[PDB]
Amino acid sequence: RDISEASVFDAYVLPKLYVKLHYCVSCAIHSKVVRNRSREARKDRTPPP
Amino acid sequence: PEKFQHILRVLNTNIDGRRKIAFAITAIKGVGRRYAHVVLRKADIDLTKRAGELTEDEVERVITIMQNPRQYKIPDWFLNRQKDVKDGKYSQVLANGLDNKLREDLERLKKIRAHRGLRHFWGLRVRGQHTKTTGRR
Amino acid sequence: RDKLNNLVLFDKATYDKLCKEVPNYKLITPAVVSERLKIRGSLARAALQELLSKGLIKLVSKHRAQVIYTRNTKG
Amino acid sequence: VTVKDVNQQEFVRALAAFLKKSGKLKVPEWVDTVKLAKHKELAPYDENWFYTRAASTARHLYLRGGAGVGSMTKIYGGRQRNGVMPSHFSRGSKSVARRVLQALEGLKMVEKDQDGGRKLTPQGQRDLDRIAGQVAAANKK
Amino acid sequence: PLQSVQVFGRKKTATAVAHCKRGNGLIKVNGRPLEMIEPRTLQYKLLEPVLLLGKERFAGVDIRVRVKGGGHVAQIYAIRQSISKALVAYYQKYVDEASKKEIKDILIQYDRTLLVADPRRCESKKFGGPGARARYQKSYR
Amino acid sequence: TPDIKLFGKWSTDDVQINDISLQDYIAVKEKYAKYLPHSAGRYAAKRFRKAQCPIVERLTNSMMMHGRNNGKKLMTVRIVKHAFEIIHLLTGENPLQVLVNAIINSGPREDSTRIGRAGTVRRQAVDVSPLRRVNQAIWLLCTGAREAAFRNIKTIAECLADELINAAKGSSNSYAIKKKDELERVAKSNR
Amino acid sequence: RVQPIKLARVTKVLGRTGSQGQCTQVRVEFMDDTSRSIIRNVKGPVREGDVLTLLESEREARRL
RNA sequence: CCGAUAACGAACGAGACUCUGGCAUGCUAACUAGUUACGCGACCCCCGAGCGGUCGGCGUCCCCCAACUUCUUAGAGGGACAAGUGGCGUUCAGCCACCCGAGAUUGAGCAAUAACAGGUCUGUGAUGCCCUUAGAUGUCCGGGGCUGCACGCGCGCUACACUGACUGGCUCAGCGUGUGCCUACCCUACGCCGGCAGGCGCGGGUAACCCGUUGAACCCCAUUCGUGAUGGGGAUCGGGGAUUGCAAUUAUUCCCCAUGAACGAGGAAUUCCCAGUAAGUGCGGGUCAUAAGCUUGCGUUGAUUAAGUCCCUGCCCUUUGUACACACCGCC
Repeated sequence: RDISEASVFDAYVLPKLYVKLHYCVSCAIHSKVVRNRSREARKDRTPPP
Repeated sequence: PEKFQHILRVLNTNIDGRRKIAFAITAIKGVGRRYAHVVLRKADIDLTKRAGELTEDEVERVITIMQNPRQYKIPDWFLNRQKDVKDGKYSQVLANGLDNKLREDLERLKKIRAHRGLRHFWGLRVRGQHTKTTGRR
Repeated sequence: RDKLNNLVLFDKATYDKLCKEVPNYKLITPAVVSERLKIRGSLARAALQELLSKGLIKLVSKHRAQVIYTRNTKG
Repeated sequence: VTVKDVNQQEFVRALAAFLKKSGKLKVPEWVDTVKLAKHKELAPYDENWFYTRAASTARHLYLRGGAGVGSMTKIYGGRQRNGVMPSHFSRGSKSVARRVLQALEGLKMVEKDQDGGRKLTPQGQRDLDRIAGQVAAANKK
Repeated sequence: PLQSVQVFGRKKTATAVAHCKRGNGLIKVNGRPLEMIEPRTLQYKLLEPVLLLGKERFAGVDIRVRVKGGGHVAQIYAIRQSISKALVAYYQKYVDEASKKEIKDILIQYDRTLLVADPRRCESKKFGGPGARARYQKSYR
Repeated sequence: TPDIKLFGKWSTDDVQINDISLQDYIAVKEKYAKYLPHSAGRYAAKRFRKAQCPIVERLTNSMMMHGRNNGKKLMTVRIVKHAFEIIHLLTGENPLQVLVNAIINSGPREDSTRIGRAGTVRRQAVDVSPLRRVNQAIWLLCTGAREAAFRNIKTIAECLADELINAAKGSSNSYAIKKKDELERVAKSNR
Repeated sequence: RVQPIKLARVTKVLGRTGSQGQCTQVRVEFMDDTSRSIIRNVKGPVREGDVLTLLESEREARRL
C-alpha cells in the first residue's frame, strides 16, 4: 500500500518471484521445512494446510 | 568570630584548635569523650566553643584537673588507672605514661611467666577468642 | 576527590558578603552557605540564626531537621 | 486544656522552666558525672535534664494512675549497640528516675500511692497543668 | 435523647473504636483532639473525613475515639476509618439516608479504605527463611 | 477545602497532563487529587491499577528505597511535601506542574530492548508503554537526587527540587534528563 | 530526510515475543494519520486503548 | 477436564480435607476479657475549659443487686461460591474484563507408585554380626582438649553514614513465656542503697487474675554535627568493679572506666522473590545455673519491580533417534 500510492500507474497487479527452492534433507530438517514423524505417520504422504 | 588561635598545642601532644572543645581533649592518650566533658564540666569551661579559643588559664585549668582529677570532685569511674598494683594508687594516667604503664603490666605478666604475657610476646589474642579464622595479618 | 575544608568562623570581609551576599539568594540552607561560601556548616547553622537579627532572610518553615530558608521578602 | 490538650512536647519545655524558675526541687551531685542510662553513649548536653525529666516523669504520672521506678526505667529506653552485636533494649537508670520521683516528692508534686508505685498528688496535679493553661494561652501558634 | 453510635475501623491489629455522641462536637482520639497525635506528616490524613464532608458535618457530633494495638501509622487509618464509619452510621440510623449516601459517596469516591476494612494481614514465617518467603542463602560449592 | 480537595497547602486543580499517552497513566487527579502522599495502597495487586496511584505518592515510595531506609514512608513523605515547597519559590505556579511536566519529559519517547540476537546482542528499538519510561525516569531522578546528596549536605527536598525543575524544563542539567537522552541515543545507534 | 513524532496505540495487543518475554507485539494506528497501520515491538506493559511513541515511522519492527 | 475416542466404566496421587489467615453493630455468652458506654451516683483536684452554670479530659471510688457485648475472648453460624453482566474462547472445558464485594488464587500440613550403600548404629532398653572386656573402650575425678593458628572455604552480624550520626523528648503488640518443674530448683510486680553491673528491701503469680493499658525499635517527634575514616565505625588490648557458678586460668556472662582498628559500597562469581511480598526493626520462644551473632515465631515499619517467557539452569508430558540399561558423571 506504500507502493500502490506512489505508483505512477493506476491499479497495477505487481509481479511475483517464482523461485524453485530445493533443499538437501539436512537443511530441510535443520531449517524446519519438514519435521520428523511417528512410525504410522511416516507413511501418510498427503500435503495438509 | 576570632580566628586567632589557629590550632593549639597541649600537654606535650599536638591538638587542633578548630575542633570543638570537648572533642579536642579527646585526642590525648588516656582520655576519651566520656572523661573529656567531665573535665570541662568541673573546670566550668563553656562547652560550646573551639580549642582554638580560650585563654592559657582555661587550658591549664584543664590540665590541673585532668592530670589531678579526684581532688575536683571527679569520682572513680573516670579514673582509667584503678588500684594500679604498684602501690594501691588509683588516679588517671595520660600521655605516653599509659604506654609506659601498659608496657610495665605486659612486662610484669611476661616476667611472671604467666599466660597473658606469653600471648603478647608471641603476638596472638590474649582474650580467648578462636584465631582459626580471624587474626590474619 | 571531593575534599572541602573550610574555616570555622567567617572572616570580617567574608561576613560582609554573608551580610551582603546572603540577600542575593533564595533557596538557602546550611548547605548553600557552606558550598557557595567556605563556612564549616555548624557556623553556617549558627550564622543563619544570627541572620535573623532582623530577618535579613526569611524562614519558610524550620523542619526539625532542615531550616528551609528563603529570599529576603522583597516585592 | 489538660496535659493532652496542650501539644505535649512543648509541655515539658515550660514545666522544665517552672521548676528552674521556682529555684527548688533538690538537684544533687552524681549529676555532672551521670551517664543517664548504660544505654546511652554519652552524657547529655542540656546540662539540666532532671528539671526537664522530672517534668516528663511528673506529667507521665498525670497520664498514668501509678508508676514504679521499674516503670520509669522501662519507659526511658532506646536501642543499645553492644556494637558489632545487634541492638537490644536496656532499661533506663533507676537511681535517676528514683531521685526524680523522690525529688518531685520534696515539692510534693507526687506521693507514694497505695498498692505500690508513685502517682501525683492534687497539689502537684496543679503545678503541672496550671502551666498547660499558660502553654496553650502562651499563644496560639 | 442524643446519639450514641459506636463504630470501629481496623488496620493490621489496630482496633480503633470511635464513638459519636450529639453535642457541640469537636472530635478527639483517646483524650486529645485531631490537631495532635503527631505522626504529624499524616495529620490531614485523619482530618480528611472532616475536610471532605464539611466542618458543619460533625457540628452536632462529639466523637471520641480510643486506640489500642497495632502501630504508630496503622493506628491512624484505624482512627480515620473509625470516624468515617461512625459518622456514616450516625446519619444512617436515626438521621436520614440521603446525607448518609452523600457522605458514603464523598468518601468512597476516594476510599483510602475509609469505610472498607483493608482485608490484608501479615504472612507467617516458614522454616528455612528469615521472613515468609525469602530463604537462608544457599551454600553451593 | 470542603469546596475543593487541595493538598496540605496546594492546588491540584489547574493542573494538566501536557502530553497525551501519559494522560490516563498520570493520576494527578481523576477527580482524585489526594491530599497526602501516605496512602494505605494496594496498587501492586493487579497490573494496570499501578498507574491509578498518584504520581506524587508513587514518587515518595520510589524515594524510600536503598538498604538503610526501606519502608520509611513517614520519612520521605516529608521530603516530598517538603520538596515541593521549594519549587513554587523558584518557578511559581503549582509545583505539581513541575512534577508532572518533569515525568513527561524526564522519561523518553522510545527505548532500547534486549533481544537475544544469537550471540552479539543487538538491542532493538521499541516504543514503550508509559511505564519503563515513567519508572526509569522516576528512579533516575530519585537516584540522581540521591547520588548528588551523599557527600554534599544537600537536602533531599532541595536535591530532588533541582531535578524536578531540571527535568520539568528540558534543562539537560539533571540525572533523569541525562539518561532519557542516552536510552534514546543507544536506540538511535541500533536504528 | 523524515523525522516526525507520531503517537499511536495498537487496537489489539497481539503477542508477547522477544527472547526473554519482553516485547509485546503491537499493531498501532498512526494517530497522526488514521489510515496508516504499523507493526512494532513495545517493551513496557501495554493494553488495548493506551498512546505509544516510535522514533522512526517506517521500520515496522519484524519477528525478533 | 471435555472431546475427539478399540474403549467403557474404576482406584491411588493432585483435587476434596485439616489447621490457618483475613467480611461478619447477624447469635450465645462471659468479674480468669473487656469492659462499654453509661447511670454516670461519685473523689476529685483547676487535671484542665470556663465569672459561674456547663464542659474536655486522664486518674481513680468504686463497688455493684447498671448494662452490655461497640472492640477482647471463644463457641455455634453464615459467607465466597468464576456466584452476576460484557467480551474472548471448537462458542464445550474454560480464559479475560467489569458489578455487587474477601472476585473465581491469604499461607502451611497432610503428600502416591517407586526409588536412592543419601543420612542416621552417637535420638532410641531398636539392634545384626564383629571387636573390647578388669590394666578393662565397663563408670568416672582432675586436669586438659574439643576454642588451639603461616593459610582455605561455609552459613551470620556491623559498618561504611547525614533520607544520616550522637543530644532532649512521645508513644503504638504478639506469639509466647513464666514459680513453686522426676530430685532442686522460676516468673517477677513495688521499697531503699549504688553510677552500673547490680545491690540490698520487701509484694502477686496452675496464671485471660501477677509480671502485665506486656508502656519498643525502628519508628515518631525535640536539640548537636557538618561531610572529617569524623561523633560512623566501632575491632584489638590497659586497667578496675559486679553476677553465675564449689571453680571462669582457657578475656564464662555482665557492668564501669581506658586503648581505640579495617571498612568511604566491595575484584572473579552467584540466591530471593510478586502483596501485606523484599528490606529494616525489635520483641518472644527454642537453646539457658550461667548465658547468646544460632535458629522458629511474632508483629511493627513497610518499598521498588515481573504478572511473562523459556533466553540460561533444571522439571513435566508427547513424537523420535539411540552400539547408552553402573543409563552420557555412558558407551567407545
